[PDB]
Amino acid sequence: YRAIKGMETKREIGGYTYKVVFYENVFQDSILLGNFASQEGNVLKYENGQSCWNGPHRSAIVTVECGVENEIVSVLEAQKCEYLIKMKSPAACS
Repeated sequence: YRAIKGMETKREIGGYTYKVVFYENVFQDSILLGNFASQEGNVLKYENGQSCWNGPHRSAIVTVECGVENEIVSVLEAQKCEYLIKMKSPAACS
């Protein structure tokens, strides 16, 4: 279970372009979602993004699962500053 480091993965969701750059940072349109803090296997935690209320800054958990290509699958608001994003990648398979 790996994810391709250095690559930009971007996908439009809800009208906004989600962009995840592996081992760097994530953006939603132009908003800084989160910076990569820690990741295990194929599940990546990004936090300390752009300031939001009721949270310190944005954050998201990306779960990169088995897929054919590195694509953003879904982004669901977990709390408000934190979102659960599902992704797929061939390297996240086995």
